[PDB]
Amino acid sequence: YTGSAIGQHWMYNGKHVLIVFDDLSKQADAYRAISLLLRRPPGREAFPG
Amino acid sequence: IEGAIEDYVSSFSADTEREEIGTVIDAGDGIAHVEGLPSVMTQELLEFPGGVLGVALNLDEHSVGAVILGEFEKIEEGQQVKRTGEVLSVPVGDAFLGRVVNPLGQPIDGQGDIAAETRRALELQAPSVVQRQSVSEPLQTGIKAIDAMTPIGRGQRQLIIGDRKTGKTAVCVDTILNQREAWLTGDPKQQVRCVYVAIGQKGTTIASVKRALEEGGAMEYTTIVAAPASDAAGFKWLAPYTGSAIGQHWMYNGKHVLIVFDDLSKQADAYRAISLLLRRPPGREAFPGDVFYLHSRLLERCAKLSDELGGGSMTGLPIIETKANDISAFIPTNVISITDGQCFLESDLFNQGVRPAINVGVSVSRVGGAAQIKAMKEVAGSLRLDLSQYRELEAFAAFASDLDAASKAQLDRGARLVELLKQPQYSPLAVEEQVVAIFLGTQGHLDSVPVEDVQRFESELLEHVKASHSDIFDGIRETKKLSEEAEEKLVSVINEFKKGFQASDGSSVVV
Amino acid sequence: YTGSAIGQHWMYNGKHVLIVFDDLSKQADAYRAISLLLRRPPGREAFPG
Amino acid sequence: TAGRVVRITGPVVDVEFPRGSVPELFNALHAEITFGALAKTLTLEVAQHLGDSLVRCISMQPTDGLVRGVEVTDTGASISVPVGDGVKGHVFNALGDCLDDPGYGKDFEHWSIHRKPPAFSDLEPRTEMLETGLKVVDLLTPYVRGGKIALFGGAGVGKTVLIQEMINRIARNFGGTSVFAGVGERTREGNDLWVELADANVLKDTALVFGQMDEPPGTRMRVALSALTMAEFFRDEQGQDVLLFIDNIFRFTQAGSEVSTLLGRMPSAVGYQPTLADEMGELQERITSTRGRSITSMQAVYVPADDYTDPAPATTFAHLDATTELSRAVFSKGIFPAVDPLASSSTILDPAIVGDEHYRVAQEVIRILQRYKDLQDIIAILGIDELSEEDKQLVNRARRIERFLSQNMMAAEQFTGQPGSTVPLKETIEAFDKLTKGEFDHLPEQAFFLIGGLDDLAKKAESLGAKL
Amino acid sequence: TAGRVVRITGPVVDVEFPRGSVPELFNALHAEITFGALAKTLTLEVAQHLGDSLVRCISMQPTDGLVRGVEVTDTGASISVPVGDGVKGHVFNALGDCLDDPGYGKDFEHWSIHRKPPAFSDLEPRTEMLETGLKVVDLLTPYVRGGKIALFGGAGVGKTVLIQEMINRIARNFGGTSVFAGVGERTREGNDLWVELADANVLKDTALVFGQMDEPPGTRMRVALSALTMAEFFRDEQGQDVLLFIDNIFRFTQAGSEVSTLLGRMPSAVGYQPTLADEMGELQERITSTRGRSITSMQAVYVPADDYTDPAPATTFAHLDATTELSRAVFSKGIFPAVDPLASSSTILDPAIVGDEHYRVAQEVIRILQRYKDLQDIIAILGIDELSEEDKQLVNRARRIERFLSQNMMAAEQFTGQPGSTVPLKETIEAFDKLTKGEFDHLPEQAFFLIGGLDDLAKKAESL
Amino acid sequence: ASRRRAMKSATDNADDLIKALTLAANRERQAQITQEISEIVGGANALA
Ligand SMILES: Nc1ncnc2c1ncn2[C@@H]1O[C@H](COP(=O)(O)OP(=O)(O)OP(=O)(O)O)[C@@H](O)[C@H]1O
Ligand SMILES: Nc1ncnc2c1ncn2[C@@H]1O[C@H](COP(=O)(O)OP(=O)(O)O)[C@@H](O)[C@H]1O
Ligand SMILES: Nc1ncnc2c1ncn2[C@@H]1O[C@H](COP(=O)(O)OP(=O)(O)O)[C@@H](O)[C@H]1O
Ligand SMILES: [Mg+2]
Ligand SMILES: [Mg+2]
Repeated sequence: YTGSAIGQHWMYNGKHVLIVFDDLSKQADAYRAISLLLRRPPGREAFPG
Repeated sequence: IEGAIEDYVSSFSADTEREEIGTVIDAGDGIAHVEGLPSVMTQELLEFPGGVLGVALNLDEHSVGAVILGEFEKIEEGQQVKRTGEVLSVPVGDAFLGRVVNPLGQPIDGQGDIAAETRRALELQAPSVVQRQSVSEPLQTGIKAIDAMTPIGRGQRQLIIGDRKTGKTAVCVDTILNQREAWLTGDPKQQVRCVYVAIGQKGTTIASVKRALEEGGAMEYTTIVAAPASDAAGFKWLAPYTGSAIGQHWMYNGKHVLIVFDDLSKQADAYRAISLLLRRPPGREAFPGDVFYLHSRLLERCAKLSDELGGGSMTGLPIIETKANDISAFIPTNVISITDGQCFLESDLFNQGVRPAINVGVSVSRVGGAAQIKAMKEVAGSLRLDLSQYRELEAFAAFASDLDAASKAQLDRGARLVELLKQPQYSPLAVEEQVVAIFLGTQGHLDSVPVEDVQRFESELLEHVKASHSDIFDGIRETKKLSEEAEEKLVSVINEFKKGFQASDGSSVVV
Repeated sequence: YTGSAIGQHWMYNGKHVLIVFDDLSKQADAYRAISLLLRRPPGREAFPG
Repeated sequence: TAGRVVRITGPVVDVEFPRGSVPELFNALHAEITFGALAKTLTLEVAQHLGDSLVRCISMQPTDGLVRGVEVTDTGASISVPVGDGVKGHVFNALGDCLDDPGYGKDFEHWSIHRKPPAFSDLEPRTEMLETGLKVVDLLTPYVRGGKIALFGGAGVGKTVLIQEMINRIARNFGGTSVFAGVGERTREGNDLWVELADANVLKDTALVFGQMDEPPGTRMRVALSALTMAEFFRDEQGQDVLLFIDNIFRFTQAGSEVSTLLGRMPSAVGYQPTLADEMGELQERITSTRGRSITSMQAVYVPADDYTDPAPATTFAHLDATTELSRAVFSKGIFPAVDPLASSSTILDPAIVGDEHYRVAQEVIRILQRYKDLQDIIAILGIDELSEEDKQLVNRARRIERFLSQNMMAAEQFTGQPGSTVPLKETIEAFDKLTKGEFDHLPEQAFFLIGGLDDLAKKAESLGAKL
Repeated sequence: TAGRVVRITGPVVDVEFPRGSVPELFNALHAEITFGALAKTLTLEVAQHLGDSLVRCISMQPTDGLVRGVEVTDTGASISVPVGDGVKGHVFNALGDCLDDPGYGKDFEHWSIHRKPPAFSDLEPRTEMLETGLKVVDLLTPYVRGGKIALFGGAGVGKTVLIQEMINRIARNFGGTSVFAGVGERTREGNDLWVELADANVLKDTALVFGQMDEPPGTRMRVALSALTMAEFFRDEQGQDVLLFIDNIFRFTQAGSEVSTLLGRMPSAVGYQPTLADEMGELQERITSTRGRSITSMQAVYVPADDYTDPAPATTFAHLDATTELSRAVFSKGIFPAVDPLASSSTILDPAIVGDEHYRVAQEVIRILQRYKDLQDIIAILGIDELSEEDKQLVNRARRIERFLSQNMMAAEQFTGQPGSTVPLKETIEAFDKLTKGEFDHLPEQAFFLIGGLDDLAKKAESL
Repeated sequence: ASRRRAMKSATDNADDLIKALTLAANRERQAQITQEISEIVGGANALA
């Protein structure tokens, strides 16, 4: 999201941006960790809804 | 029609009575928790404002968990809930023939009221182990594959299990249609009253099924209990029990009933939804610990009663939809365990032109020959071994030169028989016609016929006999056996017809 | 563990001990049963971590 | 009389009201986010009554910036959307707001998006072919006018290309109204469809309702209901034929399951909500034609992970009249549309409706393809030389048939750079009858790839050095 | 001192008792459903002590129509079934109630269905063979006296006739009795079995205990223990050798799983109850030989998904001593009992248990039959002409052997008027030794159908 | 003769392959049931 916001600032000012996420599976794992630590009810593979 | 409403208003009246009440303490997703009602029974029918109905399933010291049977969006915290002092029950009588009703027995076809002979609770116990007698009367589905390989008797529970679009509803509708001649006979010992329970089907599918039954004149003796996809989980869960209650009212009065459940997997899903919403412990596939009990208590009410109780019977035709032909799934496993036999329908057979797509290799009927007439028993004796040997030998189809005479003959006979068991949709065959066709197949009278012609030949010959030699069918029907003289006459008729017949390729079929 | 303790008493007094556990698969099943009845979250093949 | 926010957890908000002011289920409530960057008005749909005057609601917009204790107002009614001929030619969101012309339609008649389905007595089965011009669809999955059509398939198999193709083929000359519901799909695809409809001049007759995959779960839950409400108005009030395009209906179920555990419901099998079948049944049963009133609906159904046994597509299957099932395996062969002819089905593919010749040719094609599927593994291991002569002939025929079921679609010109084609049904039947008889066995199978009728086949065979 | 219902959730009922009156675990309690349509006396089995004087119980009957606060009476003991010779010839449910004659046996001695296995000292260290008298069973798959036999077979394979045959042999040869336990019994099939046993005139030697398909999981879980308790009384008190039939044991396992799920316990691997091994062991360890008397058990086993590694069959086979598979192929040949000599097996077919002569003869028979089975496909496809001369000789010998494994059974008399035979074990061993050696290959095949020992073989050969 | 021997060998190899694949499939089926139950009960416990 930080990278997306930095790119969006340029995007909304007529620039062309290329953003690479290496890699989103790690972000999903981190978000699952956060949700489980908050005791949010898990779903498939323990991922949040 | 103003007189219609005038009659109700002039007849309408209410009287105050000491009533036990509760209050909705919460509500969500079709469930409502209501405090109070200290004397409410388990499964008691409760009434919420605006004529909304619920069933008390979950009783604890704090509140009552109630499944709302419809219009749940009208439920609101603080609303007054009244108990009825009655468990779920439905009206029953002869007036339900030809009607479409919801799981409460209320007509949904827009044809007016239904005159109920009486009322029957949905949870009345099944006939005991001493109130029954052996299943010994055929229930003719009119489908050659079933009537020959997995015969169904009256009081049996024959599961129809298969993947989607394999012809399960087609088979059940063909059975119901086949009951038409028995109905026209007028004799209650031969008549079969039909109940078709539709669970979780879209309303237009139910309308199509009703249209098909109308075409064949089956709605004169058929009742439809419909719980379409838009219905509450309560109706989907209860519909099989409503149909069973109507069937039981007929069964206990000496009648014979055929009940189709299309399909019990959707009922299991509805019950699982209810149980999960009530926070009951989930097990395998999230089903509650009593889903097997659900289906088993439903299907043990299909029985053949003893003569002390009128000798009536109810035959069950539950339908199960498997996924990827996995019959070891939880609900298929349970229902297979419960029932007396199974008809396995397969997509691969269907796409091969084998219709109905019954896998005769795995399809079984534990009742077996006891549910067949003597003639069918004679002609169908060799079919099992013939087809098993054919499936053994089919790997050698292109190598008939390499096969000894016996094996090549077995392969040809197997192909002929596989073509023989094929049947068009909506075309039930009378038992005598089935006997004659199986006789053709198993007596070597199709050997001289090309494989691709067998079907037509069969059909044409059956039309020939019925037109000119109907005495054979008479004999078979009245005596329920194929006499020696009738067999000789049938052989002569077959040979003369073969003389008259012409193959698609043009070659003669004589000798 | 009872067998191991009986054997260890001898092992620590200079003796040589041979202990046979017939079989540890059934001990693992029993411990899994105990853990599940304690509502301990299961892992692979429903066995406790 | 106003409530206040008690708990905020993602898209689910608990609201406490004074005794006797608790809103009815599915009522629309309003809350204010005043933080400048994200200032907005949240619409919350009452999902549950929790007791003690608390209601659990699903937010239609992201709840970031929401504060505990803020006033919550009850509109006294469900979410309602504008209805009437005015909605044609305009783009809306699930809440009824016009996107191309903000403020438009505020004065129209408004209908609640929650509605009971038609009474069972008003339902009449529909049996009438809807010719499309696609060989495979017309031969093996004939579509029903006024019936329910679905396009099943996993991600990226051609569901949306086929939806756009069917828009081109059906809505381009439709005499009634079209409603397109974009349920939880890409915003780029929505913009492309809007531009394409404007260019084709079909927009004037089409109402677009968009809830994208970036919307919170509530919007993806309710956008289908909004579009369906517009369609229901056109069916029941205007009394004209309606085309309803939904893409993707699975997103409704997915959004429902996204909030199921936050709503307090114990999960069902495969992670879905316990109420999957019931919610799907209500929504789908609203999408029907009634006696004398036609809704030809076409739904794209996403199959999670290509698993056709997944509870969502498996539950959806029961609601359809015709199902074109797209396969990843067919896709990876380059065959387009990637239809699995052995797995698709149509309720009107029987001799009574489509006719003896159509049914015969379809059954023969299916039998040949099934036999080829059976022989695939043998050909892969032991080679084709070990097959019997008739099996070799059948394999050649089946390969030509599977290639010929491929077609160059107009909506695919952006990908193949090749203009599309339209094949009349009679030509399709004749061509596949010739194929099943082996009348084209002398042509290279490459001649059958991505063409139209027999004229295109002759041209391509000439280009490859053959001749029929 | 009576309790009251506090919570009802399907078959699970919570009951509150005063402080000093909390029933012990597994005690039987009686509540009343008074609603006219569904009126009944409800049996609850205490499953857990929840604390605060609350007990969680499993209803043995459907709870439909039950009300909160109704009185619950503690009976002071667990489910107790009637015992004695009087239970022979009658049908009981899992609670001991007589079904063919309600109220019958209510005055008999009653035994709790929860009993321990024989003490470690009381067990017999030596496994003993149960000489049934059937040639195939005695030779190829000998049964262990006090052991467990798995039975596999579809429909129309003589499974019921085999059960009747075993009832006959245990009643006549050993002077014993039989208890049939129908776990998850189909009501139609239970009625069929009752009528058939009455017609065979073997019902007098059998006690039937049915826990039917349409009962809550508790009765299906406890019916096996009830039947086992009747058998245990016959063994320990009457000093008889008992034969206990269980059909289906897998349904006992599945009912245990259902009860465990109903009580909120977390499922173990593949969704079975966490204590699956413990429950199966508690059931099976009670079937054994103690103090010169034995309970032998023949158990129908269902294998889920045909997966023998599935936890249910995996646990059941930890206790099975022999396996008997009934084959459609053998039955179609007219060979009765339709035992599959190749698929069937016994754990005590070892020289250390049955001796070297028996082992050698059985191994030779198995070898010959396996070779014949290998040649079966050639015979079917290319015919017997392509076979070698040694192959033809072996085929003839194997056909005669496989037909001499058939026998005229006691239960088959009512079908074929001829009475049954009881071949001594040594006679069978020597006869099959001679057959394998090739001392009867000249005799016609038909002479080997449904006969006893060598004397009957000679007589039937003379008659041809 | 060598073709007969080779096809016998290939049939036995296919037998072994089918056995191993069926064992693997049964293991996967059991694991899937266990994992589904794990997710269901994990969600249920989280709700409790
Ligand atoms: N004997 C038959 N001959 C030809 N077509 C048949 C036959 N039986 C069924 N069909 C066709 O097969 C298709 C599937 O039939 P049907 O809907 O009865 O099956 P199903 O398994 O109940 O399906 P679903 O999963 O949709 O409920 C329909 O087109 C039906 O017309
Ligand atoms: N008829 C076709 N011809 C060529 N390529 C196609 C065709 N249909 C789909 N594709 C390719 O497959 C992709 C997936 O199609 P689309 O329908 O957008 O995805 P989904 O099936 O997930 O909705 C397209 O973007 C296109 O590149
Ligand atoms: N020894 C035998 N002699 C004559 N008939 C037999 C014999 N064994 C079995 N049968 C026949 O085979 C059928 C087997 O059916 P049943 O006894 O119910 O066993 P299953 O449960 O395996 O079908 C019976 O109907 C019986 O007539
Ligand atoms: Mg159907
Ligand atoms: Mg798409």
